[PDB]
Amino acid sequence: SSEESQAFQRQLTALIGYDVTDVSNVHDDELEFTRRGLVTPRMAEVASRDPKLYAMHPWVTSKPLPEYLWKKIANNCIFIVIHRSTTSQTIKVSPDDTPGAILQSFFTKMEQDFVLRVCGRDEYLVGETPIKNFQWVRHCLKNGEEIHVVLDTPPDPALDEVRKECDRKFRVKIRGIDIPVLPRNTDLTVFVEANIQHGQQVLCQRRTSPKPFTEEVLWNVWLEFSIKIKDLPKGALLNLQIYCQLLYYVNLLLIDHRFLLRRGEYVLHMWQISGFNADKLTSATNPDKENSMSISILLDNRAEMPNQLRKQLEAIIATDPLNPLTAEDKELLWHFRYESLKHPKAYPKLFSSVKWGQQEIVAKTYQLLARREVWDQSALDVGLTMQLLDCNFSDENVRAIAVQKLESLEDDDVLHYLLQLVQAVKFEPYHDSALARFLLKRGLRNKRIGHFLFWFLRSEIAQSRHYQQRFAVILEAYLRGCGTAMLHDFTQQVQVIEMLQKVTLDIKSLSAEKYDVSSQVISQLKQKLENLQNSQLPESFRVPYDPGLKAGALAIEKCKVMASKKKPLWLEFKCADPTALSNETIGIIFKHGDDLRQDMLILQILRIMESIWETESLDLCLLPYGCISTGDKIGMIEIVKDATTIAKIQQSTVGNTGAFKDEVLNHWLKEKSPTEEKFQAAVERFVYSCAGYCVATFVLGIGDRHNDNIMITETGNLFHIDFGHIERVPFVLTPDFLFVMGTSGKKTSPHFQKFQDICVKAYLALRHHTNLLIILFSMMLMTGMPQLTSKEDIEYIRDALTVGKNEEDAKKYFLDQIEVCRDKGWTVQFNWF
Ligand SMILES: CNC(=O)c1nc(-c2cccc(-c3nnn[nH]3)c2)cnc1N
Repeated sequence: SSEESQAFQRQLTALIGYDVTDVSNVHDDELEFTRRGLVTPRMAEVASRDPKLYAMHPWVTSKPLPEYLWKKIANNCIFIVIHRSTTSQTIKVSPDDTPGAILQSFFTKMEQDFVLRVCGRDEYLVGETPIKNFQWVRHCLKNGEEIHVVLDTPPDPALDEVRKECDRKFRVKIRGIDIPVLPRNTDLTVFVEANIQHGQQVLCQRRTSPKPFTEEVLWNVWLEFSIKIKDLPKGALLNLQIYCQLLYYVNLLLIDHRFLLRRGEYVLHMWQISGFNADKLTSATNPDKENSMSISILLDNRAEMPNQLRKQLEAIIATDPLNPLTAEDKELLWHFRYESLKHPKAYPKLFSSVKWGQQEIVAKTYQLLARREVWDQSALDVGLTMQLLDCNFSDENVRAIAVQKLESLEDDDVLHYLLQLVQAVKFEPYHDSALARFLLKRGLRNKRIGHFLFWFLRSEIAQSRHYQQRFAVILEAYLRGCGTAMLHDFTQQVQVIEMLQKVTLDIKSLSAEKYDVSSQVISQLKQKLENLQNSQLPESFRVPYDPGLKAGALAIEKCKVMASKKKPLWLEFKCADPTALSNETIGIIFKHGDDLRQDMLILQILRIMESIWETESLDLCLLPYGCISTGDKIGMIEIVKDATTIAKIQQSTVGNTGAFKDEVLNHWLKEKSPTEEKFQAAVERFVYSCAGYCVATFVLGIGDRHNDNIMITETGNLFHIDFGHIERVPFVLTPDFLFVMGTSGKKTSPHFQKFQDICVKAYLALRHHTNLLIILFSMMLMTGMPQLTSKEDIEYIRDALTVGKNEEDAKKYFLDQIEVCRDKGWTVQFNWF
């Protein structure tokens, strides 16, 4: 070691938010073994790094340019405006040409150590891509926007340097359980339940004879199982549970990370049930030694197929991910496993038909995984791959085929999936695994990815007792090879966030529940930000949720506390980049109160929902705004510019407890539209946004909202917010919205007609991915909700998506939805109270 080097670890810790050297909540070698394990991949990928494409992270894509999108292009002309200091000549260009082959078209049209960089951002039109395939360039087009770039020097790759570095049956003894205080209530009776467990598949289960719930209860029994030792699958968890009805659980992997059987004495600190979930799968023990329940244990150990079978097989294989398989089905899949292989889509259900508690069958299962000819040939399907990484699959090899498929994902597509792929690490049985390695591999390769990987890992580490150790290791593995420039920037980001959190907390506890912001609130708020500015606060930090943007000093005067029971901050920021061709402000909302892990999740999905709607050339104009969780009920949210709550729009002349009126939105639109053609822009925008957010919310099942949770931009763009949070209605299309569309009371019109077309297009577009959505949604609930049900709750989205039905019974369903809402109008709005 050095000292030094520990000073490194000292900063590494400050970024992680957790001690990876600390060993006080362990009982085996694995975390440190994974630290060491992750060095070879770190260092390979670091070694392969194209150093000049890495400093400049071109955010590009191989997806075609959407049609919509094409019909914003001249005659294969695209206008691009190069700047230099107090200068700027335009240069027309073709969509299908390179930033390598454009600078020279500048140099001509009146030394190659220059690069087209986006104005305002750290973002770069560099590398051998057609400029139409850069994401800013796609951004600018869609958002009727002008493409502005400053010619200057490539940043120094040197800045981005990395520093150098038995046929007996299984049996467990149950000694007893200890707990410092009961006083839950008076008393009851309790028994330990020992389950051996693979993919939330319970293999064998025993339990103790019941006994009286005291502070300490000894047993002191042996619980022998059916299963033999040679048959325990790798990944088998021993799941120890206490009933009275379930209140504590803990898990001990049986086979450890050296393929060695767990043996000997354990005293295991358990978790507590408080009010089918990812937390129950954990290898972690509760780090709180003083309060927790504790358990003590000792371990001392050719052909050709019939016609209608192929139909029953194909029938099963076609079914949804949430279809439960019968015994009958499973045996059918297994018997004809070699047929099953021909269809990649059968895989999930085929490996779900394996009996993993049989070493011989597991054997056969592996044999046919060596027959990956068709799988390795299949075009990548994420939805399918995704389901092999959920809680139903505990076998490394199975999971490993899933991760092989993920390498075809170019970065672009990683981003779309990252949050959930990170959330999939909670379903890994061991700390080191192909999924972790991959997340690291693919984070270290692209700065964009490395950034969001850092804020997704830090978010869980910050607030998940159940996983902070694992992620911490994975995060350190990242930080150790990411580049010292990334590191410096990260350190600031985290600093700014720690201050700004302090300020949003102090002001929470300085504010009761009286819907007023007092002078001495907006004094202490004002003062603190000043008394901070000024102190303390970096000259410049990079914006989580949007790392193109850096932000300088606070626009104190524009900062305010947002009239609400959580008193979130409404901070606004100067932009550190002189070349920013505006003086529009950077608007962060810090907030304590809600679980932002739920927002993130829903936003990810929405982004996926667009990309889907891209494949079919639909732009539904969603606004999935920035949002990063940074701790227990605490994080930030991007401020959509030029935006107002509907509820605020419905207060104008319209008073207070009095509401609402059918028009008022439309006037507000015009009270904001310059011309009359642009106003038509907005009403189209509105028809699209409105359809967008109804189809999505209906599906994710969160449509029924109070209208101060729903906003619009001055240019017509409607969008939900605060998914917080969640006589019922399937989504929010109220009378106001039907005005603007023009149909009062209830007849029809060309914009309500258009609105109907789009919605059906979008919804049915969504149904061309049923499997992907159900898998994301189910994963969503398991890794990010509290009170949840492996049936009814997840079984919602199937119905909502009208699983089973055809394109007509479908369109029927949804247009009824539209109508159910219409009856009906303000009923649920006024029902606020
Ligand atoms: C009045 N709200 C806004 O102007 C606004 N709100 C949001 C937003 C997004 C998500 C949640 C919230 C929120 N509402 N109450 N607390 N937090 C607010 C984003 N951009 C905005 N421009």
